[PDB]
Formats: sequence, C-alpha cells, structure tokens
Amino acid sequence: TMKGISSEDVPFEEDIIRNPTSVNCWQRYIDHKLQNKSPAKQMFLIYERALAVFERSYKLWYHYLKYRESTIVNKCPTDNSWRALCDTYERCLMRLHKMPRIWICYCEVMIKRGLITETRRVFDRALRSLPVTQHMRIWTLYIGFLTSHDLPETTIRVYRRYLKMNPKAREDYVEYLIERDQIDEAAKELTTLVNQDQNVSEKGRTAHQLWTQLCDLISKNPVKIFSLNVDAIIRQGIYRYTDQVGFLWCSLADYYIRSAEFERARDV
Amino acid sequence: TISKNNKMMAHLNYRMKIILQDGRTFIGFFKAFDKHMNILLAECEEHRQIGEEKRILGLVLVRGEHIVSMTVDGPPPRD
Amino acid sequence: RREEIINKTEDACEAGFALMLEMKRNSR
Amino acid sequence: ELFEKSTEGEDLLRNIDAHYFGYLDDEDGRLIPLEKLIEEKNIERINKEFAEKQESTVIGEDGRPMTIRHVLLPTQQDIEEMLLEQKKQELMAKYLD
Amino acid sequence: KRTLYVGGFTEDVTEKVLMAAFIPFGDVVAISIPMDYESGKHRGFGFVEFDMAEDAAMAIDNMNESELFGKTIRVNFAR
Amino acid sequence: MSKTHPPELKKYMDKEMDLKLNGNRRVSGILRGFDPFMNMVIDEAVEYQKDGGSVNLGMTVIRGNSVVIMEPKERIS
Amino acid sequence: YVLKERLQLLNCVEKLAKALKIVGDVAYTCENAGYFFRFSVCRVWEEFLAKVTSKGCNKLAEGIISEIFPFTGFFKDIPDLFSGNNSADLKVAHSCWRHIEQIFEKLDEFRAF
Amino acid sequence: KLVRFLMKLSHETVNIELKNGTQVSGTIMGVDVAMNTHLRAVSMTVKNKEPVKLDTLSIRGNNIRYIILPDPLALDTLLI
Amino acid sequence: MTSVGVPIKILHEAEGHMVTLETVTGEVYRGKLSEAEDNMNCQLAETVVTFRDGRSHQLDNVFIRGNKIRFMILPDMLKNA
Repeated sequence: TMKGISSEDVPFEEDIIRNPTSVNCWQRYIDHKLQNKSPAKQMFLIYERALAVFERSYKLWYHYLKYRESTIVNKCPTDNSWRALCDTYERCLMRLHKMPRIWICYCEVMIKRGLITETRRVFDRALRSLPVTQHMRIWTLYIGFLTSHDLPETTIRVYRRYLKMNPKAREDYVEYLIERDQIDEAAKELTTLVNQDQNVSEKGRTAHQLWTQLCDLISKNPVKIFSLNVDAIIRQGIYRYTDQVGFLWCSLADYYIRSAEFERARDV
Repeated sequence: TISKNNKMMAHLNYRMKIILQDGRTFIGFFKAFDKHMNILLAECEEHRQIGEEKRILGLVLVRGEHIVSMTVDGPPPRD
Repeated sequence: RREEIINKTEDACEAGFALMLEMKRNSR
Repeated sequence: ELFEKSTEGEDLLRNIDAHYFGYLDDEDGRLIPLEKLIEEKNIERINKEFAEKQESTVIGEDGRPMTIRHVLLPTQQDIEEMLLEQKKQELMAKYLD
Repeated sequence: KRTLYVGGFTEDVTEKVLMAAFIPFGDVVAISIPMDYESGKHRGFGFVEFDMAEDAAMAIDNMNESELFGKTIRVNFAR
Repeated sequence: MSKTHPPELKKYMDKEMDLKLNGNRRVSGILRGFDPFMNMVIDEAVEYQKDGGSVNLGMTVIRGNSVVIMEPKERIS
Repeated sequence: YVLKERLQLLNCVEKLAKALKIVGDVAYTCENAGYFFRFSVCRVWEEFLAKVTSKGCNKLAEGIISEIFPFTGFFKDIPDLFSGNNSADLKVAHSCWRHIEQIFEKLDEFRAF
Repeated sequence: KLVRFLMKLSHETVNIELKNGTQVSGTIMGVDVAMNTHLRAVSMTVKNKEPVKLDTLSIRGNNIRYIILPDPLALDTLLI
Repeated sequence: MTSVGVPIKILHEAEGHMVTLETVTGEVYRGKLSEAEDNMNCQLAETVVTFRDGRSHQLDNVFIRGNKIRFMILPDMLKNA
C-alpha cells in the first residue's frame, strides 16, 4: 500500500511539516534515515519530496542523483533502472541546466549505459545550455567518448566543431585521423596546419616539420589519397627547399613507384 | 595500519582496540591518519582497573608513541 | 641521406612490384 | 634555429558560430546506422565482462521527441495527515493504558 | 576553506542575487561585497561564506567561469 | 616550509607565579627568561619542602625540557 | 524582427505562467520557457486530456470541460471561450492548445539568437 | 645496514616483548623500512594476565623492547 | 603551491575549545586550548585537574612541551572537518 509511517522517524517528518523553511530540516531527516541503514526505495521518496520543495537546491539534487547511481551500480547497465536514472537527470536539468557538474554526471552516466546514438545528443545539449567558458569541461569528455570507439564519421564532424573553439587540438585531430586510417582527411588538416605561419605548433613542430609530415604521408600512401595533387605539392618542395632537392626528386619518384606508375616514375 | 597511508585507508570503517602504557584498554572508531602516526578516535569507551570501571567518553585524538598494542576486529559500523 | 634515399627507394620497389604482380594477375 | 629558440625567450569567442552549436551537422542521418552497429557490440562487451563478475511525451531540446517520467508521490499534505492518524493511536493507547 | 571569492559580475548583481545564486550549493552564513566608497558601487567582486566546506567546493566546481547576467564570473577561495 | 614562532611569552613574563615539581614539592617565584631552547629563569623564589622548612632560591635556572608546570597569581587580561 | 518577436513571445510565457500560478523566472529566456513548457504546461495539458478521455466521454457532467480546462486565464481576452458542450468544447480546447504550442515552437526556433 | 633487515623481514614467526613486561607471538606480513610492525595470527601473554589469542595485531616497532627471531632466518644476508 | 600540514589544519580547528589530557603522574586535566606549534608544544588557558581519589584543583595556565608528554584529547568538533 501507498501509506506507512514508522515509530522512530515521525519526529523528523513532523518537524518538516511545522518547519518547511530549510533543506536542513530534510537533511536531518535524510541523514537520520541513512543511519538507520534504511531501504533505497524509501530514500528516493524522501529525496523527491525534498526536491519538490527545494527544486533549485544543487546539493540535494547532486546527492540524490549520486544516491541513485550508487544503489543501481550492482545492476547490469542494460537494465531499465539505469534508464530511470537518466530520466531523473532530465528532471534535474530542468532546474540546474546551468550547472556543469550535472551535465558532466549525466554524460558519464550515458557512457556507463554504453549507448552512443543519443549520448552524443546529450552532449550537444550541454554545449547549447552551458556558457561557452564552461565548454572545455564538456569537450574533453565528448571527444574522449568518441575517440574511445570506432566511430570515424561522427568524430570527424564533432572535431571540426571542437576545433572552432580550441584550434590548438588540431594536432591531436590529425593523430586521430591517421589512427583511424582517414589518411585523406588527415592530409587535409595537415595542410590547414601548414597554412598557419606560427613558427611552431603546440606539439613542438615547425611548419617545415609539419610540411615534411605531409610529404611523408602523401608520398607513402598513393592509393589512399585523392583530394591532393600529390605531384604538385612535392614540386612545390623542389621549389623553395633548395637544400633537399635531391631528396625530393627521389621522394616524388617513390610516390609513383608505390603507385606502380613506372612510366611516370621514369619521367620523374 | 601503522603509518602507511594506503593501509590506513583500508582499516577505516572498522572497530579498533587500543592498549596504553597504564594498562587501560580502549575501543573506538577512527577516520583520520597523520603519517607521523597521529589518529583521531571517535565513539570511544575506556575500562579502568583499580575492581572494574567503565566510562563514556568524548571524541579523541591519539599519538602513536603512547600506543603499546593495536588490533582491528569489528562488524559493519555505526555513523 | 645517401643511405636513406637509396634504401628507401629499394623497399619502394618491393612494395611497388608486389602490388604490380597482384594487378597483373587480377587482369587475367 | 634561432626562431626555434625564440619561443624559449618569449580569442576563441570570435569564431563561435552556428556550426559550433551544431545547427549545421545532422541533416544527413547516415551516422545512426554506424552508431547502431557499435552500440550493440558494446552491449555484448559489457555483458561478457559482467558475466565473469506519470509519463509525458514532448518535443525535446534538440527537436527529437523525448519522454518525462514525472514522479508520483504523496505530497506533504497527505503524509501530514497520515502521521497524524498514526500518532493519535499511540497517544490514546498511552492515556488509557 | 569555507569562504569564497566571487569576481567579475555585473553592476546588476546585488547581494541578494549572489545570495540567490549561491544558495543552491549550500547554506550561506554571510556575504560580504566590498563597496568602493568613491563611486558608491561595488568593485565587481564579493565574498560568500558557506557553513560547510563541502558546499563551498561544489560552488567553485560549477559557478567558476559561469555567466551571471552575461558576464563570466570567477569563483575561487579567498586568500 | 615555515614552522612557528615561540609563544607570546610577553603576556605572561615578569608576573609572580607558583611552580609545581614532581614529588609534590611547591615553589613560588617570579619569572623572567626566554630562549630558543625554551628554558626558564626564575628569581626571588622560595621553596616549600616536603621534608623540611623553606629556603629562598637566589636567581634560579630551570632546564626547559625537564619541568614546565606553572600557576600564576595575577589574572591575565 | 526575430529579436522583437522573441520579446513579445516571452511576455506571453509570463502571462501563461501567471495563469498557471507558476512562480519563477520562466519568461527570462527561451531556454527557461522551453523547460517550463515541457515540464509544466504539457503536464497540465496531458492531465486535462486524461480526465476527458478516461471519464469525460461517459461518466462526468456535461460542460465540465469548461471547468477543467487549465489555460482559461491565458485566453482571458476572449469572451465565451467554451459553449458548454463537451463534444464541441474539446475541439476548441485543442484549438487553444495549438495556440500555446505554436508560441513555444517559435521560441525553440529563436533559441539560436 | 639494519634498515635492509626490517624491510625484508616478512612471513617469519617472531616473539615480541613490550615495555609493560608483555610478550607477544605473531607472524609478520609487511613491506616497509620504517620498522612499522603488522602481525597476523597472534598469541598474547601479558604480565599478570591469562594468555589470549588474537587474529591480528599492529605494533609501533619503536615501542618494542626486543624481538626474538626464528631459527631458519638467515640473518647474515639481511644484515649486510 | 603548498600541500603540507594536514594535522596542523586539524590542530588549528581544535583551538578555542575544551581539551582533556593526562600526564605521566596519572592525573587528568581539563582545559581550554588556544596555542599550537609544529613541535606539538601546547598551552592551555583556564584549567581544572582531577585526581584518581577525590581531590580537584583549578589552574589558570598550563604549558605543554610536545616532546616529553602523554597525549591530549581533542574536541569533537574536528569530526566535521
């Protein structure tokens, strides 16, 4: 049945009824109910009742949402109890949507559920909802989630959003794309790096070293690259780089030899 | 238990017994550790030898230098 | 670079001619 | 090499746009079937690792339909009278006995 | 560890607004906004004291670099 | 790191105080001494013995590590 | 125009919240108004349709829709909104809902601004 | 050096003497140089008290008066 | 940055309240505490001592040297930290 009162926590319940003025009257109740070592289903009720009065209190929400995650932790993440936790974060965010920790905890819970398709969507909401100055807390989770999985097409689109606010991460984007065999996209981003005239990147590479990594990448992968006139860029290195002309003529031939275009290899 | 930080954390949330230089034996909960072996003892009870006597005590901090013997044996605690 | 450029165009032949043989068979 | 040594001796807001907030990235929809395939292997992967161990439906924030599971609970008024009846029983029992 | 420094807010942020903002994190015991006597307005910073140190830590981890009335406020422990 | 300073001995120095010793002996003396070793200097002091009468102690030194028990007659303000 | 209309729509959200006796800064932003719509306006609306469908079809008084309809205070500038016929009043009630729902649809598009 | 013996010393059985004329026998399982002594499967014999058994005991090594060491412990390699 | 002195922070929190301590002579002292040092030296202002038979005396000041003493009992308020 839906009704039932103890003999032992009635003073805390009656105290709240006469003193509806502070969270402390509920905290004394909630703190008491835990010392009893009481059932989790009763704790959810007292928290949701307290959060009906004090719906903007971050403390009770953060404690309640973490208490749900605590007692459900022994259940498999496929279980519907983890789905019910996410629906509780939605109700929390309907007040505390400007608090980053709730968004971060919501996103971590979606990762623990292992779903992908709308975990990305929860992240997209967090970016729209939080101040831009808070977004670095989100992006390091958002990218970390995506780069933990074999999700090349999604991660590409999310990264070129991310690099509009943190362009210094483009070096790490290149390293991701190479590991995911996105060689043509990796070479596109390297050219974007080489088109920046800063003397060195945050990974300690100068423009000549970044351009050498492009010539490396572009000559040794003839079959995998399509957007770049590989011959044109390497001849743009025989131009200007007068101290390595003999190397770059062989590097251009090496590209054609790996393409098995031996006729044009002899032309070079 | 003694001094080592990682061992200190494992022994928390258990009932621990202390014996001192004057023959009294103490049993108390603890949740603190100083690497020079100073610990905070809570909900303690002491026994005295004259006959026998027991007293109810307030919360205590203990210095390891005085501790003669320490042992850990307890059920799930009270908060 | 004298040792770099020769030996790295030697494997380039190896990778290249291994692929050439695959192409010459698939044409059949 | 002196320029390589020059850093040793030694602005995002203007680029935030509609693309950053993800208004211009999701019309395609071919991402979901790839995500689905990884999503199910995750479910199997967690199962194997674990094996050894009211409602409202509304248009959500991102235009996609969600559901809210509003909690149904006795509010303070119903529990106020519930504890009232309980305490009267022990009081009258103590007064007679 | 219980007193926080809040800085960078707009002239529309009164003591009641800071009280309103920081109450979500815990019980606030006092707020002190040093006002500039020459202008009669605050210097764009004010202090908030919490009853519990854990509530102050939750305030930093959320309110730091938040927008309050369109300006990014900085929240840190008052040195 | 930083460590700490000696106590605010200035608030208690030059007052007249009684000192207690092991074996239930009593001493009454004026105190004026401080050092980084935290010793004590007592002057114009009188001893109350457990096995005799009383004698006056002329310019008395007490090693700081050994004994430190004080009872003062003037209330601190 | 978008900035001007957004402000006039949020005044309606304030007016709607006043009719619902909901206290809070729900008209401050489109984002606040969207959560207000989903959690509160939609809940009360679905709680109205439940009373009509589960009981009002055959075991409640005639014209009770004129009593249980929640947004009567929002359309206070329309006289004689409900005629007193449950089979008819449910249609204009749905027409009243589409007016409220259209306000928040416009806001959700204006959030980008 | 003596510091090598205390850190290496583990698993063997020893008898321990405490300042209050108390004797203890316990097996050691610990790895540190600071002489912190942790015992398991312990028997206790206090002066003017009956013997009692203890499942585990922990002792500040500096407080111990002297430790009695078992026969197969080749102390010579530990002392070097 | 600095991160050291964790017992010192606890010791500072114990200041201003009432402490209990016992001495090698066997009697128990009760006193209000407001002085602390890294070398564990401590001073109590206003103090009451009680002996193991029935005699008690009041003391206005007691100074404690941190290296030739038995340990002191700190107030309960520290548990909140």
